[PDB]
Amino acid sequence: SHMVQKIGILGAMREEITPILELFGVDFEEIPLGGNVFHKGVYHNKEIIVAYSKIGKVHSTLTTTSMILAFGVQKVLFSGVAGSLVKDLKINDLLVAIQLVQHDVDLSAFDHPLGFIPESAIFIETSESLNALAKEVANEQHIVLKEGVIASGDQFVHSKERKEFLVSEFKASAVEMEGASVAFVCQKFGVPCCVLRSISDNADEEANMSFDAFLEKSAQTSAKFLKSMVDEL
Amino acid sequence: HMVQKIGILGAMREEITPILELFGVDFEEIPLGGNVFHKGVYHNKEIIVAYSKIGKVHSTLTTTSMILAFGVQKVLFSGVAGSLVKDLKINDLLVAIQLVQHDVDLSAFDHPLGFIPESAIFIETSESLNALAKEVANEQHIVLKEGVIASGDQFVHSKERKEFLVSEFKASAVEMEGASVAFVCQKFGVPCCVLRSISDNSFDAFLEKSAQTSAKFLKSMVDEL
Ligand SMILES: Nc1ncnc2[nH]cnc12
Repeated sequence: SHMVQKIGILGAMREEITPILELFGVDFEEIPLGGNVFHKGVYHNKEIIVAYSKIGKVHSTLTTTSMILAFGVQKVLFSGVAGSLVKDLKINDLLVAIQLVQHDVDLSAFDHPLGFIPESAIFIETSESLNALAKEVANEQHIVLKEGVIASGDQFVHSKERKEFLVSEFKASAVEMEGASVAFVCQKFGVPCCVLRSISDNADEEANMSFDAFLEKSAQTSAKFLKSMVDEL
Repeated sequence: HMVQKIGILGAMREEITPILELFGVDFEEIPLGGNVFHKGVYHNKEIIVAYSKIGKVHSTLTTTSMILAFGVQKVLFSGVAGSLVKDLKINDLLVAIQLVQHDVDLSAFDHPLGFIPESAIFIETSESLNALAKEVANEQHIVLKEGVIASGDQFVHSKERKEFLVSEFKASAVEMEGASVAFVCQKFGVPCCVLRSISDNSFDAFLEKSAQTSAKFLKSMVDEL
């Protein structure tokens, strides 16, 4: 029914949604579609649709589209982990993405700026309203929540040279592989989106080792915070 | 019972009018997710035609929308691609037997390039549509070339990057949207056929010519479906 509010909650990997399903604690019906498993439950009278997309831009575009078109979700909250590009963002710290960019798009051979695609824009915006809510919830929990630009692309970044490019070209604070495609799809449909990330690594030569040591704790941190936001919705 | 619903995607806007005009039936414009879908009925099949837009996110969105919102059961995707190999020339028509996202890189974890966990490097296409393409080609006096198409969100033109696509994936041609549309179709169980006219071994003139011959090719595949 259109009288039932529907909220999509997305992560990229199983580990990013496991804690979400546990924290919400209601029974979820499993519904397979398009290679994804959607978990549908009712929490405080809201239908919550939870899924992990699998990694990267094509997987996350597909899953966000299914949530909106097939499940009729009217907000998307994305939760997961990211690599830090700035010294003040340390392991486990939370960032909300005020703008996102696809950092790997390169049509500069035809004089477009890096990150730009025709009919689109370098920077994609998220919901003022939901980010304002994230800030209120962080303040009300005594959690430090940074706001910044997140760069997304289909490579796991693990080099000083790529980090330096991300900071100089886009002034990005963190890097990951899905945010910009989820925020893009939500913008095309006019659906409010929030992208929350907790830092798992520093996107440098050691990033794989950090990512594996910290993924689960960082995914839990983001997942708890997302649950705090749904509790105020 | 249910009508057959066929989706036709063009990778360039210039390809779209030639398609609608050749089908010769009335098309209704339906906007959705910033895309425009043209819906008509040709020989009692529903035909939904759209430009994919540029880059993998745009084309994943267009394809997922066509499947979920219009119920397309098979997808034909036409466009242009640059050659990576010695035996292709301008205006050759190539059917993609497999595709790859050539820019995917999780090598920090010792995964091979192009690979994502819970996925695979190569994306397959429809044996029965690719066979139909070969039949149509016969009838239209076209030699259909077969190969691997590599797709990524960068324009590929350097010697080093072209030789990488050949050595890493044995790709025959390169473009930006094919892999993502074939991948979405695979996820949903939708037969897909990806056809590309080879652009380089005057662009606007090549584009205008290839759009007409591809329109003609697509319509005669539909005639056999
Ligand atoms: N360094 C990194 N690069 C891309 N995506 C990530 N997610 C977490 N860390 C990342």
